[PDB]
Amino acid sequence: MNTVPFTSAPIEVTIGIDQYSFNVKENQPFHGIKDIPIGHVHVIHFQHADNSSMRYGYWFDCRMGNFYIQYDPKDGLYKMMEERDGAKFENIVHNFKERQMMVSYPKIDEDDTWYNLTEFVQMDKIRKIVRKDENQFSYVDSSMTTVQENELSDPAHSLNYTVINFKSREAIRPGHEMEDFLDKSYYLNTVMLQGIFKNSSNYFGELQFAFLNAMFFGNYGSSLQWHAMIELICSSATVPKHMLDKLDEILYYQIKTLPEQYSDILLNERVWNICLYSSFQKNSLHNTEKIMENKYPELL
Amino acid sequence: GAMNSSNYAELFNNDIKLFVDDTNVYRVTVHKTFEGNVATKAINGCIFTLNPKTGHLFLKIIHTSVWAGQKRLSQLAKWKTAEEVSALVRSLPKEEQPKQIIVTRKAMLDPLEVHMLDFPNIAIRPTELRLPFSAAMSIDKLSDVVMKATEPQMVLFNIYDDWLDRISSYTAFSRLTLLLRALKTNEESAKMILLSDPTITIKSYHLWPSFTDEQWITIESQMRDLILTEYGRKYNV
Ligand SMILES: C[C@H](CC(=O)O)S(=O)(=O)c1ccc(Cl)cc1
Ligand SMILES: C[C@H](CC(=O)O)S(=O)(=O)c1ccc(Cl)cc1
Repeated sequence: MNTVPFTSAPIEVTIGIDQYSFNVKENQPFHGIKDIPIGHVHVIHFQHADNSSMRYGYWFDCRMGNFYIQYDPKDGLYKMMEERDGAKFENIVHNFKERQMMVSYPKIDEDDTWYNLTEFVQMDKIRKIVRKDENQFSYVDSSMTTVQENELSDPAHSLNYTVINFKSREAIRPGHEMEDFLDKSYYLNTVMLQGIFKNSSNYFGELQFAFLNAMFFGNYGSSLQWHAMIELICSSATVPKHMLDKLDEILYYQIKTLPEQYSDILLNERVWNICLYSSFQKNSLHNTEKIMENKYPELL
Repeated sequence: GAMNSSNYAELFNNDIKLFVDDTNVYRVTVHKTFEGNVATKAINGCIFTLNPKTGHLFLKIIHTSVWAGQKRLSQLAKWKTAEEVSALVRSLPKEEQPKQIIVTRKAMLDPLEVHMLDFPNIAIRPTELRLPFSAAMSIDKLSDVVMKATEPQMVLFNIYDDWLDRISSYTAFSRLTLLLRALKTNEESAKMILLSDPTITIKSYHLWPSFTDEQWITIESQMRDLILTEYGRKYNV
């Protein structure tokens, strides 16, 4: 297991760790999170009690360094840092653990939820979407725009998702206009999978990351990207059978985890009806269709 | 965007523009079969591509062979229209290329946009105007050229004859849409109005009779009266 200690908690804040969350009171003796399962990425996220503006947070992997949190009263936020003195870090943590000033990451042993949401998500691929090379961890917040959003504006602080545009020359081969516009298989299989992503695992990782950014930070740019990558698959007549099966699992766990009270803003009615009921893969998403129909029949 | 009376000169700004009507591209007759089923048979059609300012009409004839062995013909017809318009633009010298293409039906927007991706500065737009260009086939010399064609073929016309010598394009387009609306509403009566007087003839290089200014006023009155008559017959007014 691994640990993210906090120097202190000087402002009241709701802290999230993956899909879990808890409240810390102003100057309460909180010194971080322990028993974090090694082997997956994680995200620690914040929403200040006195200013719900700016959800923000940090994607990290405890195998790539020792990270702690410290409040910066100038920039007004909880910042992730890396401690390079390992023995110092171990000494600090043991003291906080001995004094039981840390919350335990609350993993139920029947529960595969976080594995199922992050199966294909890899810290090295996150750091190419979120460009801040001098850190081993990656900051994301509510307001960061995507490269595509900044085409339709500080490029250093953007989300470099792969741009998907069904009416672009990249999606449409000259001489195959009707064919490629009504059937996206060329764009999916040659341009995106063979060309840009190299394999389906990297495509699903970007997809999963887009969903998690949208749900944990209320990032509109991420929500757009998630839906675009789903629609690109569903709108293709020719998709490997292994991809369709795995996509049904991916979406099933995302719908299952979405807070019901946020469904109105996190699910695009148009895109989901097309994918489930009109598209080439209308019949290929049995588990996702069933949970969507039992949980969010209003959207349909 | 899409257009209105809130600019009655924005569709008419100063840019080369074309109106593209696809109604008459895919045309069929429906008939019973020997076994009592129903079958279609296609007939020749045409794309109506018109410049409002000059009156130049690029009539692309759609020969039935285009459809042989093809499926989902109503959908293909929109994509074939888009392809032929795109090929027309590419055939024109750059200074003759349009700055705006205006489709009479919204279903043509995506097919024409996708075909024209290589021309990002040409705006593709719809219109709220209800233009009667489907009645182009009621014009005898255009119907004749479409139905005699044995192969794909493009034919150029000036749909305003020599009118621009005497009137503005605003007035010529007005006259044209009133003539086509009347032919769409009561074809026989409209044609009776246009031909009745045999001392007024259609020049061999024209589509419409050689009316004087005063006769056109009279003819325009009779077209407004026919449209009103038919509105009355329709609604019992
Ligand atoms: C779409 C509206 C926001 C916007 O247009 O930026 S919203 O508030 O419903 C929304 C906000 C965040 C997300 Cl993750 C999805 C939707
Ligand atoms: C019948 C009228 C003209 C006429 O009666 O002389 S109209 O309905 O065609 C018309 C409609 C829109 C415009 Cl931009 C111009 C004329």
